[PDB]
Amino acid sequence: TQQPIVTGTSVISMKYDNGVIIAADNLGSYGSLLRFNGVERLIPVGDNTVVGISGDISDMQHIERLLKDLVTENAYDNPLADAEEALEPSYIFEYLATVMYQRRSKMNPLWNAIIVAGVQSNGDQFLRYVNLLGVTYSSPTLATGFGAHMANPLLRKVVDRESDIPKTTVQVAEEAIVNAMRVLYYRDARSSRNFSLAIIDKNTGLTFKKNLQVENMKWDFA
Amino acid sequence: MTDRYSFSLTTFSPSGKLGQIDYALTAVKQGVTSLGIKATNGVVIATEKKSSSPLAMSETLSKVSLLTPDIGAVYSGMGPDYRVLVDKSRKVAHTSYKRIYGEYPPTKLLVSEVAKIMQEATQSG
Amino acid sequence: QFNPYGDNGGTILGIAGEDFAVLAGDTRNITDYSINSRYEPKVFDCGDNIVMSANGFAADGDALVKRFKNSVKWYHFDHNDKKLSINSAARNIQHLLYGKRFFPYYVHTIIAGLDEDGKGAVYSFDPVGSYEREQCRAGGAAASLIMPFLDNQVNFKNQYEPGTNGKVKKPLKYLSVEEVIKLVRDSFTSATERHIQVGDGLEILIVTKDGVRKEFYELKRD
Amino acid sequence: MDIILGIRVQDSVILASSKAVTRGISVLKDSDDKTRQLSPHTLMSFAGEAGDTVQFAEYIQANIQLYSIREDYELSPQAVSSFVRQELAKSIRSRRPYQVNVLIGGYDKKKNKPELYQIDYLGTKVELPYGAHGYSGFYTFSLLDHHYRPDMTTEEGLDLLKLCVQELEKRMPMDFKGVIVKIVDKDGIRQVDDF
Amino acid sequence: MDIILGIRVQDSVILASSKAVTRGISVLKDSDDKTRQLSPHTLMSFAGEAGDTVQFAEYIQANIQLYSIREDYELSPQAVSSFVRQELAKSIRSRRPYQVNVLIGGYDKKKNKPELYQIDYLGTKVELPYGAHGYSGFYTFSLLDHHYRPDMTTEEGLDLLKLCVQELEKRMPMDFKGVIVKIVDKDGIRQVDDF
Amino acid sequence: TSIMAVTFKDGVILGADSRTTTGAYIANRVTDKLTRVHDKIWCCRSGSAADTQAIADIVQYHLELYTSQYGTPSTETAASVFKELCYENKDNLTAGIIVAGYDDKNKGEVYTIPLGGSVHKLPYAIAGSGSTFIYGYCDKNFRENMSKEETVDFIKHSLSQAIKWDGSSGGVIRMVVLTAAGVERLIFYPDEYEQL
Amino acid sequence: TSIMAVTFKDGVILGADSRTTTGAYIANRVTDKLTRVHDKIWCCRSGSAADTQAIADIVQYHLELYTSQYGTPSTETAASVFKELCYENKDNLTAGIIVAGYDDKNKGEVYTIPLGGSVHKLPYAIAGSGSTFIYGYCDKNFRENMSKEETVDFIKHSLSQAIKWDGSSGGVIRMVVLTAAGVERLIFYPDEYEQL
Amino acid sequence: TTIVGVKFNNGVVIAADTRSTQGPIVADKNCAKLHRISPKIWCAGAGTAADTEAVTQLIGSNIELHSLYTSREPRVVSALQMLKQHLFKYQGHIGAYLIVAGVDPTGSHLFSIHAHGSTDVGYYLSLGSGSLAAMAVLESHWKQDLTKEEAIKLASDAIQAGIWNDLGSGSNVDVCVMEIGKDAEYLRNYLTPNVREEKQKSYKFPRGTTAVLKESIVNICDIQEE
Amino acid sequence: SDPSSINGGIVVAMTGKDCVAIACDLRLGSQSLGVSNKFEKIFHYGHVFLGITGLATDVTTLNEMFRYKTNLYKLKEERAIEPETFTQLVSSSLYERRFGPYFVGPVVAGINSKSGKPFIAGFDLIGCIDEAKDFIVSGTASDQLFGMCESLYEPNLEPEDLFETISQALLNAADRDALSGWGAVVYIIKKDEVVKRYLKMRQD
Amino acid sequence: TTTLAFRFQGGIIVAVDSRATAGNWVASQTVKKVIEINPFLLGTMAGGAADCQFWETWLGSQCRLHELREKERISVAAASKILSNLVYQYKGAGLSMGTMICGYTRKEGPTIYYVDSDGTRLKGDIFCVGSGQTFAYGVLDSNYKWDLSVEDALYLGKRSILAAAHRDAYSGGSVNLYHVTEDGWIYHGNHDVGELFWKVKEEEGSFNNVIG
Ligand SMILES: [Mg+2]
Ligand SMILES: [Mg+2]
Ligand SMILES: [Mg+2]
Ligand SMILES: [Mg+2]
Ligand SMILES: [Mg+2]
Repeated sequence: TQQPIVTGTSVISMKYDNGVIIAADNLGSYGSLLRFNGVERLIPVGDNTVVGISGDISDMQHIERLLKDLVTENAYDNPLADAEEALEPSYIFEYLATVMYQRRSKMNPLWNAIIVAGVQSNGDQFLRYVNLLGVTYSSPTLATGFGAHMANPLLRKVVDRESDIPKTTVQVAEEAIVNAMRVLYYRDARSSRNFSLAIIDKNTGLTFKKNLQVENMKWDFA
Repeated sequence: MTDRYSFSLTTFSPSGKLGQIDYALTAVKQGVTSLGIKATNGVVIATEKKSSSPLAMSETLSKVSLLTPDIGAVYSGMGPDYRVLVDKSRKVAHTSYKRIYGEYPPTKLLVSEVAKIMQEATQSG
Repeated sequence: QFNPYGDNGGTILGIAGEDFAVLAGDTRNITDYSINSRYEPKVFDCGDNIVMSANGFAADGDALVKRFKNSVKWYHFDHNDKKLSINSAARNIQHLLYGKRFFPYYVHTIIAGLDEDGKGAVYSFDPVGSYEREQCRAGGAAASLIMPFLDNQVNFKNQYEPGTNGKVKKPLKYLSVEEVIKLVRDSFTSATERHIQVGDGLEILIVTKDGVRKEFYELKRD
Repeated sequence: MDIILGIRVQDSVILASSKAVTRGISVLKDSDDKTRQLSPHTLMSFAGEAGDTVQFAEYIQANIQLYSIREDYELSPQAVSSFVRQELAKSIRSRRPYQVNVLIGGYDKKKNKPELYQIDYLGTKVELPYGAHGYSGFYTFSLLDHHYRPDMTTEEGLDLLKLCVQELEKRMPMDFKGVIVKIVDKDGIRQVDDF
Repeated sequence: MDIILGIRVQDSVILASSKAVTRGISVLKDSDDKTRQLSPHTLMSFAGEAGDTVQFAEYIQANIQLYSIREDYELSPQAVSSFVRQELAKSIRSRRPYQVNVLIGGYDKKKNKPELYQIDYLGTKVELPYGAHGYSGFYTFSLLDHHYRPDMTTEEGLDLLKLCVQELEKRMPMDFKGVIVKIVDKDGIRQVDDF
Repeated sequence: TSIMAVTFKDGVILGADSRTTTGAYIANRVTDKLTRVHDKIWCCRSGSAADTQAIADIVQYHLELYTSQYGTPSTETAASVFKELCYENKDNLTAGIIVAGYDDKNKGEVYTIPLGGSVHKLPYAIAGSGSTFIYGYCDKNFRENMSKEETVDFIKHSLSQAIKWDGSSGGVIRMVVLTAAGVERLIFYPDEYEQL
Repeated sequence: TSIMAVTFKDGVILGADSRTTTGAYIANRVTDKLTRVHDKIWCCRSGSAADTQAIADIVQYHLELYTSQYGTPSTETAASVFKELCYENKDNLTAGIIVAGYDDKNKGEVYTIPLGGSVHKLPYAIAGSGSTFIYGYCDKNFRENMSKEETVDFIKHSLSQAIKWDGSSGGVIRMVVLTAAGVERLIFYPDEYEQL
Repeated sequence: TTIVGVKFNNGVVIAADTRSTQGPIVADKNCAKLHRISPKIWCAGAGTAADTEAVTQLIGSNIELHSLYTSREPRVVSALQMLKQHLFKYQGHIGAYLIVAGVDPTGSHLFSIHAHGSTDVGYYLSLGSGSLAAMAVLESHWKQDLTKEEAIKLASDAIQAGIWNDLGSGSNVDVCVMEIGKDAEYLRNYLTPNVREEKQKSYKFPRGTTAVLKESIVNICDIQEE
Repeated sequence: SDPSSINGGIVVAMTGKDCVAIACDLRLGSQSLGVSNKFEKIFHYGHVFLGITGLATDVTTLNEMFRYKTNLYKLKEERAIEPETFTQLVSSSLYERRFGPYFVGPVVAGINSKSGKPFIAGFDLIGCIDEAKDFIVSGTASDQLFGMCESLYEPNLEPEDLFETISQALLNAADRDALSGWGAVVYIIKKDEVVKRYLKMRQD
Repeated sequence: TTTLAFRFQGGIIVAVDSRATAGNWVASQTVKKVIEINPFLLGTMAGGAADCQFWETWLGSQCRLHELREKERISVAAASKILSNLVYQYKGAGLSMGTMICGYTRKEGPTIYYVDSDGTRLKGDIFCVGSGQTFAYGVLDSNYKWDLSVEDALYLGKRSILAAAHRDAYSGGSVNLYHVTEDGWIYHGNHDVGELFWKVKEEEGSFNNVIG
């Protein structure tokens, strides 16, 4: 049992016709002190997976090292490490989900909420959540912390059920994600203007966007 | 200070008369005429706006007053006494009825409450 | 202080017919006043014509189902591919649950299938492994809303034959699979109206001698 | 205090109340009478917190005696029980509530009927053929449910009461030092001096 | 459990132990024998937490019986009491201590003397002419202090014991359902079947 | 909350952020924390929003009744009324108020009333959760008898840093200028002050 | 405690106050909070004195054994060893450590390890109870590639303000300069920095 | 509960969902959360339902008497001042969280008020368990100079976000539009997107199914003549 | 310890075509101990019916209080109180004890004598009115009653059909609650006749 | 819950109710509170359902191993002590158990041991355990004789559970009866309390307080 010290806020994500999008801001809070302003909370694994992490940053850095070690280990005595026997999003998630549940079962959790976003070998979209309790679930849109309360309602207006996914383009999905990040900046006291966004597409691969900013803000009416 | 008049100012005379009530009725007699007529589908109340001066704006002096949305009142006698009774009648319609039953009082019961206030000014100290 | 438990809501229902059994559950997953997923499967085909659901804390639920599925696999390895009978599965699940008697799986487990005479069977478990064969059992959030209705409409409790005035009970005539499914759907429709954690979708698994079949129905999403 | 029982038979009400008074470690008395006569045909037994029991009982007694003198009339058992209930219902929301449970056994001279009322410290009143307070009912009600008849004589009521006390003496951990038994009927109130 | 008494007279040790076993609300048994024979001339009575009492007593019994067989010799009462004390002194600093208080009544065949040892759950041992555990001493010791003589016969010891039990039955709130009485002397251990 | 008041050559200026939080949720991102109790006597509020609004309303009432009887009150008098309420009800209040005003006789004055209900007359004052992060900056950069433009820059830069580090502070920077010329309201948006 | 480390053109400088308190009593007014773990790798300690001393001694041991086998360790390696101890024993430690070092390949580097045991590489870092009061000042005044004299002035002015407002900080300002030229110790007394 | 308030061109609109709950159980599926303080001053309440109703009716009552005394139509700032001073006095023990909106001779107004007595001003506000879902919609689509039709659309969309995403909210959308120089129009069940589907079975019993011990006529009439 | 579940019991009310029904169990207990099987929880003042669940001393007190108040109402108004008016009186009376409340769950049922319209209403312990068109439930088996009513109820049932529906709702709900049962009563209410029926049920 | 067991001339009668509750909520009316340890031994369920089920099935396994090893039926004394020694090992950990281990052997005759989760092991003639135990004791104590017939003893056990089911809110559903002989136990059916109550009321004349 511990308490989180340096923390990261919401991670938000959704599925679209050809893949998945995931986003998270670049802040590491120390209570109400906005201490660290250049923290990357989206961690890519290969060219098919991005793991987004909120909560305790020290535990995030530990998980980041586990994933780095996972890639090294998979390459050992594996001639098809960059082909048929490369790490899948589903492999990476199941490993993390195992670790999270084991750690909570020893009463020593990794104090995080994690979203694994990626595209499988057969082109299928992968999007699944796991947290400090080992609780897992999937949905066309997924979000952690404040994002769950404010981003999901907006993202669900675009993709409300499974049949909406093929009707949703990457432009519409990214637009919805970017708008949600603006809304979170308005209303979450532990958020920042600077964020990262990652698109994993079955055709164009992994696009990782750094140093994005919330723009087109309204205040005037004050 | 303190109100040291804790005794009745209206009392029975040897003949059984309550002087102050009789004299109050005399003040009413001097007052401007007001009337009321009940029809099958309504009631009308009316009075004269006896303007004290032509420079006075008699529209600002309301002799006919709304007590509830379905109850109105008019008077004859002392105007200021009427005005404060209207304030008390409006309030008692809420405190002793609307805040209890969630509806405005029936005419006879509001009348009863106003009557009780007037009775008490005839016996209280 | 770290709380190793959580409540993911959900409501499940098992009914044993004459030569069939159904295990149904809603597809909504929640924490507090938020929806995690509108479709997160809760009832699982575990092989050997056995269906299972462990409702309550979803992390413990997933862990138990996973360990039971594994137990079926190893039963085949160790005992010459012998079919695991529903009574044997039930006793096995008791030991899985009681193994964590002093740090329990926070779930209410129900399994369904056919016994060795081909008759419909439902077993019900408490969190620490006490179990019983039952004809009718609802579990989870809206169990208290559903069970009285089932007592009345399946077992004909408090119903007497007209004209006799309480002297002759309404006879307990056997229900078809179509009749049971009607009662399941009406149970969940009513539970959806009056319980905030019940909704989104209803998934029913039907077990006969021919195997396991699935049926899905929409529920109100508010 | 501890055990108080009541049973309404054909023509009378019988109240049985334990004799022990225990102050923690020692039994200070073994002949305590946990009852007060409210009027010639109305008896009230009581149990609860020390001091408050007798204080409440004597307060009720004084009030009913005052009514009797003012009106030159004995209130019905129903009327007395309603007065008592209101006093306890008033008490439960007071600064310091009376922690007192009572049984009221009375013979209504107008209706020519015995009546037994059970009232707890919250002001929860019920009219019963037989009643108790505390754990007394847990041991005795299964016997009363079996044997009780509305047309029982006073002697049969006393015999059923003896069976109840015997079961209490067998299975109860505490020694309540027996019971004082009193009968309320058309002729008034009397004590059974051998039980 | 509840009351255990002991008295050492001229030529014997007498142990008196209550018969009641109470599990909270109900008295489950009224004939329980709260004693174990450790050797032909050594008896141990016991009281404390449920389960641990019998578990401890039978454990001690097994150990003394083992010693008796190995050496073909009966340990002196003093030696047995020292063994028991050490076990309880060891127990009090354990993960979960034995919550058991004992009296050991034995006749030393070498010295031709009766001996009574009182040991509580902490491992506090004292040799006494008479002893008790719990609240039993509070009611009985003033009587024993007055009447006790070291040259009393067994019959006089039993009479003084009856007076002690009578005082317990009068002033104790709990019904302990009487006592089983056993005598330890040169001929061994026997039970007084009418008390 | 980040609030401050600064005296300068021509009078006094009050400054504040506009963020009101319930835990980590921003309940209002455009709050007005600069409150008028008299024509040229204003205050900055911190602590319980309910308490500080209640106090300010009572003060405004007191100074309105004072004015009807005795004419325009001094800034010291206003601070005294604030103090009386804060000190006497210290057990039931969580309020940190800065009082700022302009007289013609006394010119610009600033009084700070912290939690306990004590009064401290200062050349400038800072308060609220965000103020902790700018004690160093404000002490190094404050000068007496600054110009209007300098004081606006000092407050804008100071609250900019307070907003940057304090999660409980943010939104727009509001300012109210109190001089002989009258009362001027100023507002500065994030795109302006974040690039400072 | 007020501690900081700042990278500059020629390397890195560590700074610290010298006050150690037990409640309101100053147990030591001349404490040395700048600790050597290797020739040109030093650290600033904050939190439990027992914990941070224990950690530093273990790190010094680890880097001494590293050097005997593999040659001079990098500043990143030293920070990693600190982190490993802080992260794995987070339940039983109260330690906030800033690690600063000079390589010839990497030049001046600063790593901060807050309570949780996370690592953050920064151009400069501030920590300790007194650091809260100089977030605004340091953010406004820090520039990259400053000269030695400028960096000394930046640290001297920063810790001066931290000492001024924080009761838990005080005494002398100590500094350790890490460059290619070697290791230089500096000390600045109250009569010097209080008049800044 | 989800409640919102939105300012527009010539007035203000407020809306609310219609679900009231006891823990996880839905007590009433078509609750009325829009209350009238005066003809053209309306408010919506979240928190303790009895408190929101009681504090509305008390201030509404006193507002009516004040209107009669002063011969003037009630003002929103009067309702606001009376509400906050009442709530502050009870130190949050009256669990009323309200959005107050209305028109009066001064213009159109929109305020929020919390249980401890603090108040706010805004062009758009949301309260209740679904306030974060509602505010997400408001922050995404609100603009200056909204028309009446645009404001009604935005308000109901914000309530819908609460209905679908917040478990504490559900059923229907109620709306009230207060425009300057017009009667306030209360639109009860403005949207109805949650009608229950027809059941698979009728559960009407055969007559005589229930066992009965005794029957008797209950005298509800007064004591009779003769 | 929880005052609303010391004594146990349930009340349910339903509307039908030109009729209303209100029903209750007969149990009074002291937690696990059953004390009385004749504790009726439905009362009437003229043609207005009031069911009350919860702490039994408050049930009795409130009945006496509303008898008191409706008697004075009648003397002054010269007419019997209506269900709509009485509902407001119950709410007013409960809220006056806001910070020391009666631990009860009242239910009002009746037909307006002038309009003929069927009326039901429910309250929490502090006076908040639930005016449902279909049904109102209250007591220690309210969850069970919600489940029964939601599936069994349909609008515009005839008086004798409504009796079966409400009876089966009560009975089966009570049989899933330890603290409810021990007998039951059902009132069928029409504009100028009311029938009272005691039901046969299991006595455990 | 209400469970009882008593010794008599013809062996042992075991009678239990069928109700399980979670707070006020009646979870089940069809619970099996008699555990069939083997064809000769019975145990009763009270306290923790799982603890009783699990460890008394386990006891059956230990009894089976004993008779395989020793080629002889295990005594009730030995069987009960295996259980009591086991739960004593767990003392403090939070097991909840109150059970009667019932059997009839050659050397012992009909024997009942009350075994309990704090380590208690008591031999006795009549035991009654559960929330409704006091009600059942009343009927038992006033009607019990050693020389009861098997028919009358079975009824007494049935009637005593009914008494508890009526008064105790947490007892009811149905009554399960068993008769333990030297050649094994014999099941004597499931009896719905609802139907049983009215039947007993009419035939016996009892429960005059209740209208039927
Ligand atoms: Mg919803
Ligand atoms: Mg330490
Ligand atoms: Mg200092
Ligand atoms: Mg029941
Ligand atoms: Mg029962």
